[PDB]
Amino acid sequence: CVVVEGSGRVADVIAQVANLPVSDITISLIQQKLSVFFQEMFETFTESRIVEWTKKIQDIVRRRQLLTVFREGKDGQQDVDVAILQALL
Amino acid sequence: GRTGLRGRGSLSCFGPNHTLYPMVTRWRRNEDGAICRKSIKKMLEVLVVKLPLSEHWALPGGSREPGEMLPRKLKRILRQEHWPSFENL
Ligand SMILES: Nc1ncnc2c1ncn2[C@@H]1O[C@H](COP(=O)(O)OP(=O)(O)OC[C@H]2O[C@@H](O)[C@H](O)[C@@H]2O)[C@@H](O)[C@H]1O
Repeated sequence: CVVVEGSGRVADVIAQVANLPVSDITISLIQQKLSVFFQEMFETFTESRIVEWTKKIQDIVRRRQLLTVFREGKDGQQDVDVAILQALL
Repeated sequence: GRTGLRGRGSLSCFGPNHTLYPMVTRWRRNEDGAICRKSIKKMLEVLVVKLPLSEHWALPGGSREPGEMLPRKLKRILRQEHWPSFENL
């Protein structure tokens, strides 16, 4: 799975927690980064939704092999192709 | 330390002139009634006064020349007359 940086809500909150160690995720940090990007519906979040999304983001960023960020390099803004090839390999 | 002016000035007496500054605080709710949120912390509301020749908002705090009605010395005309003593209780 390749995520694209500078795109939207869920993309940015996955892309920020890419290179982080797996134990360094705090459930406080999740809702902190969540409510700024979800600032339209940030107040619509409950604690059970926060712990579910924290568990899911944890179990995703565990498997570091199967994920890549596009990084939105934005100096050439080359293609999706350069990302998709490394995410294949 | 030193201030640069000898004397009493516009103060009542020498030394300290004792006064009480009360503050009222409450939370700031959204359209739903939940707490509005900052980046991390929350939003707070205080009740302030503006005098016609002060050109400034300030706390309703009075000189502690009377004992218990020093908030009333700030807020007899502001708060109430009889219910003011109840809120002072
Ligand atoms: N900590 C302070 N910070 C800023 N200004 C101050 C402070 N303390 C006093 N002042 C200013 O000093 C001036 C004289 O002080 P007082 O008159 O003793 O203060 P107070 O009794 O709280 O204000 C009386 C108010 O009634 C009006 O007639 C007059 O315009 C004044 O705003 C006031 O205009 C007040 O704005």
